[PDB]
Amino acid sequence: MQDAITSVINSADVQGKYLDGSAMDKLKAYFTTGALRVRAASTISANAAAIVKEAVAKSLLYSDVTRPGGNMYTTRRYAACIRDLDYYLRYATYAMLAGDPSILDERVLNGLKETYNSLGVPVGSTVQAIQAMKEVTAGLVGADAGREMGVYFDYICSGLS
Amino acid sequence: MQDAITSVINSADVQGKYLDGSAMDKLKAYFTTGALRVRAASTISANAAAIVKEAVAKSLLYSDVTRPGGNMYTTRRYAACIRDLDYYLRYATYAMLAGDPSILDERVLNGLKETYNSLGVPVGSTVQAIQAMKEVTAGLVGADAGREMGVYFDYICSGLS
Amino acid sequence: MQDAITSVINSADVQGKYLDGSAMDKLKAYFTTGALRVRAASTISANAAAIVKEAVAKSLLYSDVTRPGGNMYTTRRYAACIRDLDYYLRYATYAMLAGDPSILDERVLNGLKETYNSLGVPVGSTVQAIQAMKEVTAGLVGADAGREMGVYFDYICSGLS
Amino acid sequence: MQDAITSVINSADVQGKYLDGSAMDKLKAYFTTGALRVRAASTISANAAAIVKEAVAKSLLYSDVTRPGGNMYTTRRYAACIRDLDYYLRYATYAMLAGDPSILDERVLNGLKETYNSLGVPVGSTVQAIQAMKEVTAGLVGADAGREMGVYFDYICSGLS
Amino acid sequence: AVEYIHRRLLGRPTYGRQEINSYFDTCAKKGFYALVDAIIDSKEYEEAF
Amino acid sequence: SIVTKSIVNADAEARYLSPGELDRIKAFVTSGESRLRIAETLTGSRERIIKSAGDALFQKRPDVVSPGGNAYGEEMTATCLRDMDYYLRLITYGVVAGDVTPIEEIGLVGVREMYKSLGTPVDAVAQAVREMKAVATGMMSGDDAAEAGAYFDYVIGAME
Amino acid sequence: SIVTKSIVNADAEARYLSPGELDRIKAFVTSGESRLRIAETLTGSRERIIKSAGDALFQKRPDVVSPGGNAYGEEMTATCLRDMDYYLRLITYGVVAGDVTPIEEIGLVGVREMYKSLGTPVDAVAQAVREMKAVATGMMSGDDAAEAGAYFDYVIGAME
Amino acid sequence: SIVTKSIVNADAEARYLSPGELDRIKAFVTSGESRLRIAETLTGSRERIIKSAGDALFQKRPDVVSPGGNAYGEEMTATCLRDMDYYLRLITYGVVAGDVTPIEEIGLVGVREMYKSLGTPVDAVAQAVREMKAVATGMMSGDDAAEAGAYFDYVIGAME
Amino acid sequence: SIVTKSIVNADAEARYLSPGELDRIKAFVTSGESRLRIAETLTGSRERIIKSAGDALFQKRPDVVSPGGNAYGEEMTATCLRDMDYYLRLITYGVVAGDVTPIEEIGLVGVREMYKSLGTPVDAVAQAVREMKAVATGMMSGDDAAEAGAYFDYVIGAME
Amino acid sequence: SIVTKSIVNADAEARYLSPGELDRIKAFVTSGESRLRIAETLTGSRERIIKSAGDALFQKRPDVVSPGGNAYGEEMTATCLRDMDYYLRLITYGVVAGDVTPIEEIGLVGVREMYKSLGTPVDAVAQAVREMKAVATGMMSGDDAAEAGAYFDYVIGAME
Amino acid sequence: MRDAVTSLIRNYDTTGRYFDRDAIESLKDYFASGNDRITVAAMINSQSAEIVKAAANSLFEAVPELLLAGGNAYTTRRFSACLRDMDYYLRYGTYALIAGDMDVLNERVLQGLRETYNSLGVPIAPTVRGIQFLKDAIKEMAAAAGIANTAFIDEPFDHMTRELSEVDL
Ligand SMILES: *[C@H](C)[C@H]1/C(=C/c2[nH]c(/C=C3N=C(/C=C4\NC(=O)C(CC)=C4C)C(C)=C\3CCC(=O)O)c(CCC(=O)O)c2C)NC(=O)[C@@H]1C
Ligand SMILES: CCC1=C(C)/C(=C/C2=NC(=C\c3[nH]c(/C=C4\NC(=O)[C@H](C)[C@H]4CC)c(C)c3CCC(=O)O)/C(CCC(=O)O)=C2C)NC1=O
Ligand SMILES: CCC1=C(C)/C(=C/C2=NC(=C\c3[nH]c(/C=C4\NC(=O)[C@H](C)[C@H]4CC)c(C)c3CCC(=O)O)/C(CCC(=O)O)=C2C)NC1=O
Ligand SMILES: CCC1=C(C)/C(=C/C2=NC(=C\c3[nH]c(/C=C4\NC(=O)[C@H](C)[C@H]4CC)c(C)c3CCC(=O)O)/C(CCC(=O)O)=C2C)NC1=O
Ligand SMILES: CCC1=C(C)/C(=C/C2=NC(=C\c3[nH]c(/C=C4\NC(=O)[C@H](C)[C@H]4CC)c(C)c3CCC(=O)O)/C(CCC(=O)O)=C2C)NC1=O
Ligand SMILES: CCC1=C(C)/C(=C/C2=NC(=C\c3[nH]c(/C=C4\NC(=O)[C@H](C)[C@H]4CC)c(C)c3CCC(=O)O)/C(CCC(=O)O)=C2C)NC1=O
Ligand SMILES: CCC1=C(C)/C(=C/C2=NC(=C\c3[nH]c(/C=C4\NC(=O)[C@H](C)[C@H]4CC)c(C)c3CCC(=O)O)/C(CCC(=O)O)=C2C)NC1=O
Ligand SMILES: CCC1=C(C)/C(=C/C2=NC(=C\c3[nH]c(/C=C4\NC(=O)[C@H](C)[C@H]4CC)c(C)c3CCC(=O)O)/C(CCC(=O)O)=C2C)NC1=O
Repeated sequence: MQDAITSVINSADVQGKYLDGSAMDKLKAYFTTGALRVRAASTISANAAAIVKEAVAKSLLYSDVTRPGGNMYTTRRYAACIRDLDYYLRYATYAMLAGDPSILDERVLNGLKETYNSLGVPVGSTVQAIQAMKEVTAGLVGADAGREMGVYFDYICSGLS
Repeated sequence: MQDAITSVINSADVQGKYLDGSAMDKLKAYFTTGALRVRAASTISANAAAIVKEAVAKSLLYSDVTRPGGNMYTTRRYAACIRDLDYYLRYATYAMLAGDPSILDERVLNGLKETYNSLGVPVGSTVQAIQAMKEVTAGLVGADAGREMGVYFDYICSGLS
Repeated sequence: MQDAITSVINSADVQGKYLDGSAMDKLKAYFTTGALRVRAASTISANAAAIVKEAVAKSLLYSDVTRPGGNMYTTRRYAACIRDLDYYLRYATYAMLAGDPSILDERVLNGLKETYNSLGVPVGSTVQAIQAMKEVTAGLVGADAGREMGVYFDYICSGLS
Repeated sequence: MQDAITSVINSADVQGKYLDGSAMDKLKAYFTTGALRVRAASTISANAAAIVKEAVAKSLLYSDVTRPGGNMYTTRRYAACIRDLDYYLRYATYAMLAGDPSILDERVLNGLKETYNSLGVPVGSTVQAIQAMKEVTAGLVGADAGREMGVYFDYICSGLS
Repeated sequence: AVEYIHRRLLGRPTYGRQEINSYFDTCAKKGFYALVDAIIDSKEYEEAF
Repeated sequence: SIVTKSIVNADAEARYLSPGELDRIKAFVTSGESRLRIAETLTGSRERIIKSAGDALFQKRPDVVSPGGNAYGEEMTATCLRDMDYYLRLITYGVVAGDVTPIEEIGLVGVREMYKSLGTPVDAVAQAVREMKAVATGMMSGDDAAEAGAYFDYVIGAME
Repeated sequence: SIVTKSIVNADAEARYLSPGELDRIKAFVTSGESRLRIAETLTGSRERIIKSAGDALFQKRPDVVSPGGNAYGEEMTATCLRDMDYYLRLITYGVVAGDVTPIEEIGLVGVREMYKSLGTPVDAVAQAVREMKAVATGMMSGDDAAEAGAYFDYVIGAME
Repeated sequence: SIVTKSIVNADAEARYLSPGELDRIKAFVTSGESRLRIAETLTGSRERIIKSAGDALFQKRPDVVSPGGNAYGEEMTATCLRDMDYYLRLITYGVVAGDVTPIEEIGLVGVREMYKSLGTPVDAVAQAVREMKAVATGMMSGDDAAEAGAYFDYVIGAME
Repeated sequence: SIVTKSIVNADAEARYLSPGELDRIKAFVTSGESRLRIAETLTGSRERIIKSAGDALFQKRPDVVSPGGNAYGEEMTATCLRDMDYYLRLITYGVVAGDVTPIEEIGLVGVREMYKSLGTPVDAVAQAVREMKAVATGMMSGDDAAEAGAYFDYVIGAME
Repeated sequence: SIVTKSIVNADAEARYLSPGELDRIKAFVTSGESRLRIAETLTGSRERIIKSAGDALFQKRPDVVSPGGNAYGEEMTATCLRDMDYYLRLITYGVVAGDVTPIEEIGLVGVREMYKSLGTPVDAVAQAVREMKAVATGMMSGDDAAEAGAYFDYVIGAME
Repeated sequence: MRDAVTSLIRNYDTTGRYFDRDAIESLKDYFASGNDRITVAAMINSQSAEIVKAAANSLFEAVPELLLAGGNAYTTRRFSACLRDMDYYLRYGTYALIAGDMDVLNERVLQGLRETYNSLGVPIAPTVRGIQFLKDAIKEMAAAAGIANTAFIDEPFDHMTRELSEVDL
């Protein structure tokens, strides 16, 4: 768990060097993008349940997975699916605020593949659900904030696949 | 891979005991049902392609899965679907002949859920296809041979779900 | 895979330093023990099958594991058990010759616990078999060569447990 | 593949006798040559590239072969030529170490003639290059081992011609 | 090593346990050279390549 | 068994059971009654088979019971008769199953490696199964002796 | 010898001989006199070694000389001593070679298969070479006994 | 090393160490004292070896230090002497280990690819190791110079 | 040429030539006059190209003309210009062939091995063909310079 | 079911089934015939139950079918009747099992979270099950209507 | 856990269909034989601590090494642990006799039993022979008490020793 600042400090410390001009430029880049990160995080905190339910309405609804036999069939499985998608959106917001995806592979992508493979959860359908969540939130917060959200959404989909 | 005879022998051997009267009664039950198993296997070997195409004509045809976007859309996917259904009917015939479903979880249900979840194959639609295959072959071979086919068809659908 | 010489060189190289007096003393210790290692390796190569069959005659014979229900029951399982014990004695001879147990956790203890846990192999019974093999070969080659064999036998038993 | 030792053992084996004193005489002859054989082999192994470059600079360089119109014109054919010369020198060193030209008849001169006829390689230029290499290695490693290399280079030339 | 050499020389992973108990037995009584020799011998190699 | 072998042989070929294999399974299903009669004949008289076969074996091959052999002493001769009892039990399993995959798949795969690790001459074990075959086919009718001697024949053939 | 083995090693690795194995060939060259002395003393007393080792083997394992055993009779015991003669001969060849490879080429490839054919118990042959080893190392001086016992040890290791 | 190579070569062959390989390991174990003496000789006088070898190299091959060459300038000549120091250190490792698997397995596998990516003539590096060999074998006794020159010989041979 | 390469492609794929590569051969047939003009202008001014490129190479990289370097002396510099002559000749052959394959067959297979033998730094040869490329494209018109620079670019790519 | 609940409740307590629980299982086993009759009554007339209950629901709660509601349109009303069919199927399962663990363990745990994520008023779903209960208990005898209305009562109670 | 009823319910639920003719016939087949299972269960609840002891003594008469020196039922601590294990087997065999399905045995007995036994040194073989000494005792005792059919008594112990069983065939 480290943001862009802590990773820059960790690189300069593992070097043992002081903060040179490249580290200063990286921190200036983060300190310019931080206000946009803050406003996108507020806008995403506004519409958590709406983004999640629009992602299910785009991908998972009216398909076979909500029908009998699907892994999203029962009300318990539906509630756990909404819980999993809320987790993905919340941690993508955290990784957007930090500017570093270390929290994603520390706390989402750690044992997620083995959990989903033990439960029988389809990984492709949940990857499509995360992609639709990314599409909806990029329609919500704009072009560049949607892109800096979608880089961590693509990180979650890549670590899941 | 073991039939009713080999499983009875394996139980009596793991006991270390000789074949007592209960094992003799189990083997007498199998040796009474074996002729019906043979005739049903011949009747199913007669009409493999007809049972498969009637199962697709009952369930999967004219639905969304053969339309664009479905997982049964292309000719490659259609041919692979017919191949998968022929596999299910062939191994259900084998498990009917053996009288034991050990071949099904040894050689069909082993990595089938993870394969179908990695490919994006709908499990509910293929479970409905196997159920229609069961309904067609139970209409073909009669009541009790259809039941002893449907127990292994239900085994395949339960291990797939 | 590295002997005492290669591990000393690797330590002095990861330091980036030349070979100082402590490394010279370690290599002098290995170059004094090497002739005893050679003679013990020849004596163990003499009596491979005898040491293995005396280890089975001490521990595994006439117990429950060679009876029905045991994991050493069938002739296939007996042959695979003799094969596994020959592997343990051969790699303990290699680790005795190198003077470093890196080959043991590189090439024996790598996936051995998970293999034995997937097969259903008892780990305590095979640890007792390796201990009896150690006792027999320490009776064979003497006190100190038996001790420098038993340190790698204890390494195999510790990594297995 | 036979040494002086293996040829002595082989000859005593075809007629069926044990080791006689004349065999021991040949064996001690081989050993008292073999010490200087080792030192000459180390000297040839140290300077093989300079030996080959002096051999081609002596005989093949300013002729029609290294010129256009010869079989040594292109860089493909030049690289094949240097590789052929390196292989002649290496196998001559092996025959010098073993004390028997059976390796040259076994691995070098097996099918080298017919491929040299079929590719159109000049035999005379190769023989001149090998003889130039012979007195290059004779001036390098000394007189008696120069004669040792001389009969094995002559064996290669006689098998070639 | 049996599994990775099988994936390299036969182009596919192994199927089950018999197949691995048979190749690692060739590795047992004879060694790695006979492992390569038994993989290159196999009828799937002849039929595939 | 027969059904396992037919199912597997059709299973690799990606086809159903051919009708010839199906009447093979049908004929084995009908002959199962005679197979069970041979199995009761072999099961009920196992004491006399093991006793007389051990007697004729140690008469035929006396060096394995002499000091220096494997089966020398009380417990070693008891273990020898136990190994013969194991092989007669596998003979009964192969008689019932209609094929030698119980016998081979239990007690014939690594038999050479096991009896080499124990220090046992395998030819004397083949003589033990030969005497067991003599006593067992001396105990039945003609076709029953032929059908049991097929599996006894397979065991002695798989020894050497 | 050691030179053929170093040559096939440098051939498979497609390089020249390393100065380590050049020094190995040179040390083998200088130790030729010691190995000549060992093979000389072994070729001297081969009959006494064979007689004491054969009587020690027959005293240890009487199953081979018993009736029904392998080496029963005058000619069979003489052929047993002939096989011990062949193995001591290969021991001397490997002692003078500096390597175990002529023992491998002449008498170690198919000894289990051919003794499986003749009916010879191979562990009895391992005991015979064990007694030959004990007697020959009892004859030699301790350093030369260690050298000859290395090759004897290799033979009994490849036996059992 | 020698022990690693013998263990691996017996390890692929599914056999134990042959007795000839065992006396090879024993002879290397006894010669380790002279190996450590050669290593102290090479270690203690590394300054004069690197200095005199760099001097004789730049005398012999002046174009690499002339403007246009690789080792032109202060820091480039310092890196050149550092690369020579690396190779003398690997020479010391190969002297102790008794084989060239430290030298090859550390600094000789992709040496052509590395020095082609740096823009370095590899023949001038071979001349650098040649001058290092001249200064080092000018520093020792006869057999010590031969044993160190074997590994120096391997490095110059593995260059070209 | 392009026709041999299309033929070996249709041969390995075991089919006739596709109409796409028939149209490729037809377009190559029509562009024969442009490639004849390019090879004509290159065969015209080969001496001026070689002289300016060799002096530019010696001005850029003086290590080869320095004492101790490769191309030191009158005959060595003349052989350097002869090798540049061979490479410009192969450039003209590949320009008129429409393909890089005669340049591959004649002068690109073992240039690293043979220049590893002669001691020539191969990156210096890449710089020489770079200067020949810059001078020849300075002579040509820009479209024809792009065509000839494709083959020159391929040669310096296969060099380094 | 009843047997699952009794087994689990004795299972946590580390005891066997108490005799009162055993006559509970016995009484449920005897009343299974009437349970199967109620199940056939509910199964055979599902069309009229779903149709009349949907009609009375949309009569009672017209805003969910008006534009602006959830079940507005053809496919949305079809999905609404499908959800009612799901709940009648779970009612039949709970009637057979003798307890509400099928109904709760399939379609009542996360029903609020699911219908909040879909945008559905849950009170209108409770009215749908109320109209289903009215049509179903209008279809049976008295004690049969009470026994089915217990499970209908549980579903409407678990809604709110 | 699953009885036979919840087994049929989960079987019909995953496809989303109602009960047909055959589902009602199989439910009638469980409900008709329900009383038989319940008097067998009550007759086992009569003599549970007697049946466990009798099956234990018959097992120790079968394999005599376990009471002796190197055996695993050696001391009184090990003897009492083995008899408590046989009490567990009879308890969950009664639970599967009442439920009529093997899911209680799979979820609470057989899942990971082999791991504990292989680790602790507890043998798996006389465990199985003791389970079916319990089965034979229960079978003859309930066949003595007027009950005609014994297939449901045959069911759970045969399942439990098909699962702890080593597949060597
Ligand atoms: C007795 C006939 C056999 C035997 C038994 C034996 N078992 C143990 C120890 C344990 N047994 C268990 C078993 C279970 N735990 C469960 O939850 C279930 C399912 C309900 C079973 C079957 C466990 C957990 C233990 C560990 C002790 C504990 O409970 O904490 C021993 C003791 C082993 C020791 O030496 O310590 C014995 C002797 N052994 C035999 O020989 C008989 C075949
Ligand atoms: C281990 C024993 C062994 C040898 C010796 C051997 C030789 C050998 N030399 C070959 C070619 C060659 N050898 C030469 C030789 C020469 N150049 C000349 O003109 C001179 C006459 C001579 C230089 C001294 C040439 C020019 C070719 C390549 C001709 C061609 O195919 O284009 C080839 C064809 C493949 C190749 O291109 O390399 C083989 C197999 N193979 C072996 O296994
Ligand atoms: C070189 C490192 C290495 C090891 C050690 C190894 C072990 C190994 N042992 C195995 C089996 C086995 N191992 C045993 C051994 C034992 N069971 C017992 O009861 C005894 C306590 C113990 C012997 C002392 C048995 C009986 C089997 C066969 C299991 C079976 O066939 O079901 C298997 C299963 C596949 C096969 O037999 O061929 C592997 C992979 N594999 C390796 O690559
Ligand atoms: C069902 C397949 C199967 C077989 C065959 C089997 C054999 C088997 N035979 C053994 C011993 C033995 N078997 C024999 C048998 C013989 N020696 C002779 O001389 C006679 C020729 C021959 C019998 C007629 C002897 C003497 C031993 C004891 C070996 C010893 O104590 O070293 C042992 C070791 C002790 C034990 O646990 O019983 C096994 C596992 N196990 C099996 O699971
Ligand atoms: C232990 C095995 C090993 C070797 C050999 C090694 C070589 C090595 N040599 C380098 C540079 C160099 N090495 C040389 C050396 C030479 N140029 C000449 O003209 C002389 C012929 C020759 C030395 C006598 C030069 C000039 C550079 C600098 C290259 C540049 O700056 O572009 C560098 C890049 C900078 C660095 O990180 O040091 C490496 C990694 N590294 C290793 O780990
Ligand atoms: C068409 C394919 C082809 C190539 C590439 C080729 C190269 C080639 N280059 C040679 C020499 C040479 N080439 C060079 C060239 C160079 N060294 C330098 O300093 C310069 C940087 C570089 C020039 C770019 C030198 C100096 C020699 C003489 C080497 C010597 O005599 O030791 C020779 C030896 C003389 C002869 O037989 O003509 C050949 C064959 N021959 C061919 O047929
Ligand atoms: C067996 C347990 C179970 C239940 C209950 C269940 C409900 C369920 N209801 C859905 C939709 C729905 N269900 C309703 C139902 C209603 N809206 C109304 O206004 C009425 C009050 C009410 C029915 C009378 C509607 C309108 C939708 C569509 C929601 C939408 O399209 O956004 C969907 C999403 C599409 C689908 O895959 O069917 C599920 C999964 N699934 C289950 O597995
Ligand atoms: C180390 C201390 C220690 C002891 C002694 C011990 C005894 C012990 N005695 C037993 C049985 C028995 N013990 C006896 C007899 C006797 N018992 C006596 O202490 C009297 C000396 C004698 C009667 C005069 C009998 C007859 C049985 C069989 C009981 C049965 O049928 O269950 C059993 C049940 C297993 C068996 O059949 O052996 C144990 C564990 N356990 C222990 O850990």
